[PDB]
Amino acid sequence: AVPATLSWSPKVAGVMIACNILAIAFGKLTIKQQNVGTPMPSSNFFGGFGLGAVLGTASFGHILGAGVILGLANM
Amino acid sequence: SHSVKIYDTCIGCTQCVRACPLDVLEMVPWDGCKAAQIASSPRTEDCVGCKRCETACPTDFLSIRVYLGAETTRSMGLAY
Amino acid sequence: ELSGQPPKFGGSTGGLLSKANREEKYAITWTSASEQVFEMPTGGAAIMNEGENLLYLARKEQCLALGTQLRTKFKPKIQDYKIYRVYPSGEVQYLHPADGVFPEKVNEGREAQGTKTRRIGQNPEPVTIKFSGKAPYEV
Amino acid sequence: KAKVSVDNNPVPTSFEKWGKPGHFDRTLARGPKTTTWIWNLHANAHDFDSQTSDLEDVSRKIFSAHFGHLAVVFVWLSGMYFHGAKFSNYEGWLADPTHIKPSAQVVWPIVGQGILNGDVGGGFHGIQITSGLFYLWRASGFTDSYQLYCTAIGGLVMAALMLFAGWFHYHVKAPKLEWFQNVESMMNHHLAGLLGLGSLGWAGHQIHVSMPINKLLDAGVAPKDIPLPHEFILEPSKMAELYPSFAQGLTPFFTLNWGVYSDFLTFKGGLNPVTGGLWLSDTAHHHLAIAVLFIIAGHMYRTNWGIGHSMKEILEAHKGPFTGEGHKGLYEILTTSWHAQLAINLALLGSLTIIVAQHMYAMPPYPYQAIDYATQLSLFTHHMWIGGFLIVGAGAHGAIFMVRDYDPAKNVNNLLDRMLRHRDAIISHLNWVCIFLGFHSFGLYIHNDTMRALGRPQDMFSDTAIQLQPIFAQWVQHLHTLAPGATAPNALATASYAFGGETIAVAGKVAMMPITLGTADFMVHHIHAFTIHVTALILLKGVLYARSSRLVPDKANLGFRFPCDGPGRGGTCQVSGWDHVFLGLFWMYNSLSIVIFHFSWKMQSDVWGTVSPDGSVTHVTLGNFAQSAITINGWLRDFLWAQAANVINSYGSALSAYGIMFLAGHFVFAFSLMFLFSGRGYWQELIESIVWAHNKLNVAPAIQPRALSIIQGRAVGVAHYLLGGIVTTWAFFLARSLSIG
Amino acid sequence: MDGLKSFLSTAPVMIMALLTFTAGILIEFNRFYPDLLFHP
Amino acid sequence: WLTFYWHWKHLGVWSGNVAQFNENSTYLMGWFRDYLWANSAQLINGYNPYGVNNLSVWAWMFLFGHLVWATGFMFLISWRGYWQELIETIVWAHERTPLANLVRWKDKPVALSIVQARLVGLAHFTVGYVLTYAAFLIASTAGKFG
Amino acid sequence: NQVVQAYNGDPFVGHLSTPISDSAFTRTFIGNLPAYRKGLSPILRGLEVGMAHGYFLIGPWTLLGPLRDSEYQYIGGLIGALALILVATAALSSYGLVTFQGEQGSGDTLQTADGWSQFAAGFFVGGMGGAFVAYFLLENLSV
Amino acid sequence: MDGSYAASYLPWILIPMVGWLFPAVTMGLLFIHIESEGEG
Ligand code: CLA
Ligand code: CLA
Ligand code: CLA
Ligand code: CLA
Ligand code: CLA
Ligand SMILES: CCCCCCCCCCCCCCCC(=O)OC[C@H](COP(=O)(O)OC[C@@H](O)CO)OC(=O)CCCCCCCCCCCCCCC
Repeated sequence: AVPATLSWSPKVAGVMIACNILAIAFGKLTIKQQNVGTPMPSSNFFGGFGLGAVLGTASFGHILGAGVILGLANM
Repeated sequence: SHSVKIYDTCIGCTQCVRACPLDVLEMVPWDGCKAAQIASSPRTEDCVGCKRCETACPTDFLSIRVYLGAETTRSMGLAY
Repeated sequence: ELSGQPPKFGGSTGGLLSKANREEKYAITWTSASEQVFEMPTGGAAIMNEGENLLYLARKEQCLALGTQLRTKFKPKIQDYKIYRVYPSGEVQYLHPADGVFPEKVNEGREAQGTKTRRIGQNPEPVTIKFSGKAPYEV
Repeated sequence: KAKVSVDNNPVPTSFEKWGKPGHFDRTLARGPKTTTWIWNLHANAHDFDSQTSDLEDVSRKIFSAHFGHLAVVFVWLSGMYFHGAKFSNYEGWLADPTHIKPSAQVVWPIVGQGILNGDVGGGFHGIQITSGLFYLWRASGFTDSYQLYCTAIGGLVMAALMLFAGWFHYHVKAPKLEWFQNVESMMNHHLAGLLGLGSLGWAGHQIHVSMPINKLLDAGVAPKDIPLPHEFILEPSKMAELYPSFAQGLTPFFTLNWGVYSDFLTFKGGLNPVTGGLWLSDTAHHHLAIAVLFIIAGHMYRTNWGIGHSMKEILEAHKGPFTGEGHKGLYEILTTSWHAQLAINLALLGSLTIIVAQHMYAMPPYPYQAIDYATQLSLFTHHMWIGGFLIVGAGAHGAIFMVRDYDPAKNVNNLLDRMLRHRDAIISHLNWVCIFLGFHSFGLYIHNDTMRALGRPQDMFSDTAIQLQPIFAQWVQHLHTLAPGATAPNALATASYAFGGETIAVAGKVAMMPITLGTADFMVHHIHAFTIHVTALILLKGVLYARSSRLVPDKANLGFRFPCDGPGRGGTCQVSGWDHVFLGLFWMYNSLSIVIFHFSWKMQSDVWGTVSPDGSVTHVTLGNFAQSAITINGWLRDFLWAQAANVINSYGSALSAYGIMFLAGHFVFAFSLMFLFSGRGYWQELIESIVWAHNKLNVAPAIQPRALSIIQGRAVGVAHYLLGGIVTTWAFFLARSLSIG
Repeated sequence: MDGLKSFLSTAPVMIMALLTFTAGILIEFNRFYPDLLFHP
Repeated sequence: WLTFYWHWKHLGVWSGNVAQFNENSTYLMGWFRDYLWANSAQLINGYNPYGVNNLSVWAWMFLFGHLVWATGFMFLISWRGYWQELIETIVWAHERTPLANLVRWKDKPVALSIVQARLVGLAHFTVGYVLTYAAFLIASTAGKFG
Repeated sequence: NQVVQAYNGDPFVGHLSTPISDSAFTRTFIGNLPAYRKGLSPILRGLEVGMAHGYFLIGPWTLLGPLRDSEYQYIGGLIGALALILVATAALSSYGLVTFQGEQGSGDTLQTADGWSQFAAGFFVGGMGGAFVAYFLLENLSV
Repeated sequence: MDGSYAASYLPWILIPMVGWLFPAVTMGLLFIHIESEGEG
């Protein structure tokens, strides 16, 4: 009775990509300092983010995607 | 209360006076030492007997001694 | 009478007790040049008012410890603090300094008390004064 | 491109100061005049705060000394590995773990101590070891002595590395104070790069090395035929045939199809039937999850890119109505005073060590650890004593901080000020609860003792009489027994069989069985509560009243370590915080002694024993705990006198070294009483007479001998006392546990 | 160096060196001639 | 020391087993095992989970002495200032408690003086010493021969 | 919402105003107790106090005493309660005898020699009454 | 709690007085005397 996980499928990619987008949207409204440290080459496409902010929100996106995918695969 | 006695070997170094936390000791002019001052104990009714004055005396043995006698509220250091 | 605004303090459980209202208490007054913070001898820290400050304590040792702290722990040295004893009947007895001059320095006019005219090795033997109500140092 | 900021060559490397002892202290620098100068020298050495007023220099000294202690620990570990490689029967024990006693110390026969080299099985003579290194090594995938030798060599190399690191990072390139104060970056690196990375590396070791070797070992494969660990890496088919999921490679990992790895990453729970230890797959998933959690946690504090919370902001934002300023001002305290950090870390580490000792025995991780009763008892007692000492040290260094580094100006109406402002209520309520616990716990024992002595067993506090059933503990045990069913559905069995379930037995001995709780367990647990609350009372009174009190209003001006304030005020002996620590050491000793005694007797009486092929379990002491541990006479007769036979009758055998030590323990204790019961004036007068004697013959020493100071006398008394008592208990426990099969 | 020489000559190093020498003498003598209860 | 020597020698004499004392009295472990551990078997069994015999009072007094002896250590080791401060806290607690301020002490409670503490600790110590040895001696001799 | 301050607005008094030491409910409940009630004579105060302090003393000996499993359980509890009340009355009388030998004022009628004597007598009577009524409730038949 | 000696009823009344009555009586008398502020 091991919990059931999913083999890689386009649905998994879409789900966690939605998670990434929502994580970025949430991070833009919550991070106190968003333009400190090493910056992007062209911040216009990143909404005034530095490298740290982009990496943090992307890591948060992968984390939320992993959690959501595993939870959905369980049920 | 306790009895604080000062003998004639005092040299007027004031260490006993400064070490007293309850302000029992004092300095009064004298003529037996270079400093021309000797310690005095005019307020022995406030002394508790912590022996800091004896601890601070630099002379051989002590020019100041504290003999613990009748215990009062002030001597016993009671705040209640 | 005693005049002064109490320092800004939140209070504590280490303050006075029934002895102050039944036996006696003590008071200390001092003029602070500027408002600052000082350690309560009963615990904690209290902000003292600019100008004249008045404070009640339970023992003379606590008042003198506070006075030493005032004299030694602030760059503008506080030298004008006065310590009185407050009786329940309302009588105020002025204690420290005795004559306006600190006891650490010699001042003309004081009378020598408790001074013996002999070395400590010249005290009489107990057997010579036994059955009397005295002690070798007392004679 | 870093926050690194160091000073180059601040302290030259020279040997002159080696020849001038006491160089650090101005008081001891000018030279000795009395013998006290010696005792001060060894006492104020590693107190860097008093030597200099520079925080940066103190921090640099602390960093270097910490490197030194790391080097010492590395030397100790490498020595353990070397002595287990050369002078041990680990290779012999590995083939037959259930018939050969572990042994790694061998004695030279010189004056008859060769009798200590008793037979440990398999034709090997040596001292049986209870440190449990053999089980750790087997669980670590050790099969050959050469591997242990290589580990010892690596440990020596790393110890040399740490020594050189200390020398470089102090005498050559010393970090600046601002570098030391990057607490956010320090926590980031230590939470992620140390705990998370270390746990991930250990999980990798366990999966890629420990699992195949232990799977082969438990399956009956001879230790000499098991492939070397690197063979599994070099030949992945060997790993795949042991675990089929390894045939799928790392593809299921990055695709989040983690269930593929279910065969070797399980949630079994319970214990391995073959060895009696935990499943290695459970530990693998455990350490992997721990690594993931710690690596996630290590990114919390913002360091250099503005992403992450700031500790000062969190501290200053949590403040409520009852606290006024709340946690404001603590950040400056903990970033400028080493003593506060030392206190907090010591308390947490001591509690963690007690947790370790409490959690190892109930679920033994290492193979065959449960089947070796001596190893269980030794490990539990050892780490318990370590934890107790660390907690007492926390209570000490907290008072040290309060005396020295506390500044009232920056702590106005914060949490510390309101500590100092309602401390009297705290101490009074704590004193009341201590007295109440002492009465309603120890008076129960005394009442039972009197009822039994009066021939009234029906009036006792016993399971056959008035009963004090720990209903809450029994209920939580029942809840944890039902956890594998529905509350933790993906668990095969319980976390530990101590809560309940089946009796796991290895060979002919019980590895772990349910531990029921009755009236005796209730009474002993509440006795533990009473002792712990009393020790907390002593240490907390020491910390809170360190600055001053009603009796002494300027205690902080005297310092942390002063003997008294004189016979005034009726007598002011032992008012410093140091004396509070000295008093709390005894109470910690008493509490830990009761704890280890309870553990030992309960384990012997209701847990350990032997299993017959019929399935019946015969315990070591035939289950006399439930009926004897309710009276003090029961503890005296059925525990001390009864179980001391194996140590008193140890003469003429290999266990004789214990019996000797047992008597040794009974000696120093008594010796300590000649420091604790007396004072230094009498000894000073006696030394005066002896000095006259040595003066008569013109042999008087230039260094004038003086009797020990009051603080030093108390310290010597408590030290020799604890040494004697702990040595007594250690000898008793070892001689008892090495004789109950 | 001079400092190393001075450090080696401090009291603890001297007393422990003398104790080690004496202990070695006694242990070796008892290795070669044990059970010496009296002069025969 | 004196009484232990006398008692062990005479136990050997009375039982006729002088050999036990003669062999085992030359090393301290024999004193520990053949005298203390051996002769305590019946004393501690004065009252038992299974019953009570006539030595019960002696076992109870044996434990009583082992307790008073330890109690003396509290006065012998811990000194005045700690208890004085604790009494300060207790005085504050009593004075601040409602329904208890109606009752006040006639004499201000203070901690025992230094010399008084030494005397009290020595008294508890000596009483425990005497009671413990008397109980052990009487119980051992009564069980063996009485 | 600084609900915790000094006792009676006096920071130099060793006490603090806390939600249980100076709350309005606390003062209202305490002041209405028989000891602290307004206008009550010491005899009536002692009677009222002894009522409860003797009523609640029937319990422990009844449920745990040596006769707790006997036909005489409640009688034993009653006897123990009565003896303890007698000892308490003796202690109260001694305290009143030794505490008010100085001045005999009138600031508090309870804190006086005559007032304390009346209080102790009322306490004795109330303790007897409370113990007896508790026994009457608890005892079955035996009438 | 009976005995076969002559006048077995005596300890039934004597022991309580020595146990409760006499101790309490002297206890209170001494307590009153030591706090008697009549003189000095
Ligand atoms: C809609 C999306 C979704 C869905 C359907 C699920 C569904 C599920 N998740 Mg899940 N998850 C999600 C999103 C989702 N998750 C996200 C976004 C994350 C990232 C944060 C996670 C992270 C996550 C973890 C880490 C775990 C799950 C688990 C589970 C499963 C069991 C949870 C449960 O109720 O049992 C548990 C029910 C309980 C009552 C247990 C709660 C009691 C705990 C142990 C107390 C812990 C106290 C703790 C120390 C306090 C915190 C301290 C400090 C932070 C203040 C369940 C199928 C669990 C699993 O794998 O189950 C097999 C599991 O371990 N999820
Ligand atoms: C990943 C980064 C990292 C790691 C692993 C550590 C680890 C440690 N730090 Mg630390 N530290 C770091 C970053 C790190 N620090 C940063 C960035 C700062 C500046 C803010 C500090 C500032 C600092 C101070 C001020 C102090 C420490 C101390 C310590 C030690 C505490 C003792 C201990 O845990 O025992 C466990 C011991 C071990 C696990 C032994 C490890 C031996 C070496 C040093 C580990 C090297 C591993 C390295 C990653 C290469 C191995 C990888 C691979 C080849 C296997 C510990 C070794 C204390 C100390 O003095 O120790 C020296 C101390 O007081 N740290
Ligand atoms: C990580 C642990 C740690 C660290 C770094 C420190 C650091 C420090 N402590 Mg601290 N302490 C600790 C744990 C720790 N302590 C614990 C656990 C306790 C409780 C026992 C204490 C109790 C304590 C006190 C009471 C005092 C300090 C003091 C000090 C300061 C240096 C003075 C000193 O002790 O050196 C000198 C060290 C010694 C003289 C120790 C040598 C003698 C030991 C006791 C012998 C031990 C015998 C051994 C266990 C067995 C040998 C058997 C034999 C037969 C061979 C320094 C800040 C002192 C201080 O105030 O400085 C500010 C001080 O007075 N500490
Ligand atoms: C066996 C020896 C012994 C005993 C019994 C005690 C007892 C006590 N110590 Mg103690 N102590 C001892 C040795 C001992 N100490 C030693 C050696 C040291 C040196 C380190 C200390 C250091 C020490 C400190 C530093 C502290 C204590 C504290 C306490 C008290 C804790 C409250 C308590 O236990 O409940 C009440 C007492 C008991 C349960 C003891 C048994 C009483 C019996 C069961 C009752 C008798 C029944 C009845 C009254 C008899 C009627 C007959 C009539 C004639 C009276 C208690 C009075 C603490 C304290 O002040 O209290 C919080 C405290 O802070 N002790
Ligand atoms: C000092 C001598 C002494 C001692 C220790 C005892 C001891 C005892 N007697 Mg006893 N007795 C004694 C002399 C003594 N007797 C004499 C001389 C008489 C003849 C009048 C009696 C007549 C007597 C009776 C009739 C009874 C006892 C009983 C008892 C037992 C109960 C406790 C008790 O004494 O109270 C009760 C007994 C008395 C109050 C008798 C009066 C004591 C004598 C007359 C005065 C002794 C004063 C003493 C020297 C004061 C010392 C001061 C010191 C504390 C500083 C106890 C074993 C009772 C018993 O057997 O219970 C089992 C019992 O019923 N005794
Ligand atoms: C569960 C097992 C059985 C245990 C039952 C015992 C319960 C007895 C007491 C109830 C617990 C109440 C905690 C509320 C306390 C709480 O909620 O604090 C809240 C309050 C602070 O509230 P604020 O919102 O102002 O807090 C701001 C915070 O962010 C910190 O600044 O703290 C105080 O009022 C401190 C006063 C506590 C003084 C009483 C301390 C009691 C000490 C004894 C504790 C006994 C239980 C010990 C066993 C663990």
